[PDB]
Amino acid sequence: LDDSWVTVFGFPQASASYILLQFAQYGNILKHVMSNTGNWMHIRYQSKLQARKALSKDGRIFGESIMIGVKPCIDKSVME
Amino acid sequence: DHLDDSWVTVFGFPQASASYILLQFAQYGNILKHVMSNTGNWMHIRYQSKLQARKALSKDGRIFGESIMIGVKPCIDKSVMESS
Repeated sequence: LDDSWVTVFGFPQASASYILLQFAQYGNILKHVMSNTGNWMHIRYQSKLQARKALSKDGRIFGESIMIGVKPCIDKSVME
Repeated sequence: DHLDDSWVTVFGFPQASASYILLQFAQYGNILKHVMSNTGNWMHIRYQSKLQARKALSKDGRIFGESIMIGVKPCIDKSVMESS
């Protein structure tokens, strides 16, 4: 079930709710965890397919100014 | 068009940390050219070799200074690469 989790990164804190709303277009978000210090968040999708759609956005530019990273989530503490 | 393999795009850093990230990526090889985007949070780095670019690529998703998770991908901007 870790395959439905992704880590979205490379955004400033002021852009966090824009990036989250943008990633809500690729599927239903069951849970999202914002990093206290860092420029990343953990998103849990409803299905592995929705997470794959989010993963395909890795290296893409949002609003012509934010290049976003998307990788499989490896934070065992957040997922468990 | 094969020489594009020594180019990488480093991204995801706040504007204040641009010099820090470039100097950090200078440790993975000799930087022949670097282009800091003047429209977004990324930079195009050209290494001396394909191997140095591969070392930089392996740093994709890694955390610098405990607060900046950096993205590293092959450079796809042909206007930036062909100009060199």
